[PDB]
Amino acid sequence: NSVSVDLPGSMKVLVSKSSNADGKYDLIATVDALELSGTSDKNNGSGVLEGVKADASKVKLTISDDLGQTTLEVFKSDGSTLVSKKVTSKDKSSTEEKFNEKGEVSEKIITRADGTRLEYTGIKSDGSGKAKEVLKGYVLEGTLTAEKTTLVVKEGTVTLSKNISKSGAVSVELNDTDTKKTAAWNSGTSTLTITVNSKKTKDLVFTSSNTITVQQYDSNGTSLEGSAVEITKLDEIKNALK
Repeated sequence: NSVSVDLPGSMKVLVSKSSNADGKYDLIATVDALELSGTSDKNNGSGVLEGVKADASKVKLTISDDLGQTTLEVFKSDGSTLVSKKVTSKDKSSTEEKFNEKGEVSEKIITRADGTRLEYTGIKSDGSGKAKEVLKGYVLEGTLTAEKTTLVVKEGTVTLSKNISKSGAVSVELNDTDTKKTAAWNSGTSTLTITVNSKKTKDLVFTSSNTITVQQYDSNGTSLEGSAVEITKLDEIKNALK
């Protein structure tokens, strides 16, 4: 008979309890009402399963050898060109892509383990497109190029730009067309320090938890005061830029 195996991406696979004369195991799965089946030379639920959508599109589920990652793919009805691809990685983050008629990615949604998202849409053949970061309580909007994602918040004459490089490194800059506010970025602590009239006014920390905090300086412009406050809505980023 068969045993159920829990998979990344909210799926389950049934793997036969014993192998066949070829040494191989039967795999069955039901993914959103589609029955998928396959054969594997491993006994743990890893391998490849296949099926079709009601509209004849091919479907393939690939489970990595150690069960750490799953890939759910949809293809044209001949199986030749990708239509969509969802990869759930071992941290349980996911990347969901759609492809055009030439197999070129046209949309990429990244859902981080913490549930925040990067939404890349209207992606063109040069890897440029529109970009949105979806945080807890607010969204940041901007653009994508092959070099970086740039998300922009404007307040008065001040523009705050959060860059995410192609490698994933974050850097933040502030530009004031009136030259009252300036800011310096510390990559080590992911902190933007804003200065007005040669005194520090606030630190904006872009945390590894994908939040932003703001903390004011004392009127002396040198010591932090109080404690950092987590931003919960876009209005509060704008307030920090006033």
